[PDB]
Amino acid sequence: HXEGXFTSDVSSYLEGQAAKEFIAWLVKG
Amino acid sequence: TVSLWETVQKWREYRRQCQRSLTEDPPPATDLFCNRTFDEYACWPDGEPGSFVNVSCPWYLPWASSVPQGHVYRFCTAEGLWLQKDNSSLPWRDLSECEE
Repeated sequence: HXEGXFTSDVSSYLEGQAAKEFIAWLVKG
Repeated sequence: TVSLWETVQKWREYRRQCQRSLTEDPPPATDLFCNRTFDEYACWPDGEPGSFVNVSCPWYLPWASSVPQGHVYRFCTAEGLWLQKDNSSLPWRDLSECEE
């Protein structure tokens, strides 16, 4: 039951990261 | 769980709305105001000379609902130029209230 310790957490983290890297790309220039 | 595609669509809409506003809003009272601009991240209005300018966290951020009170800051110099970061022409900005 440990949060962040399951494959579903890793897959959700990877998808969230796609959007966050887009944000970081916009912030840079 | 907010996806890249959802975020791109919101960003495009934020940009579209910003660009309409930049086009539509009446000109500043003097050329000493810093120019409104969309910097790829946030939509900035004209700035009074010698003043800080703030706008809300851009609403397309995946974590926007977690920063509903935050603002991002620029500084408009007395000459009508946005303050720049040293050894560059990038604008100074404080985005810390809108981080995840």
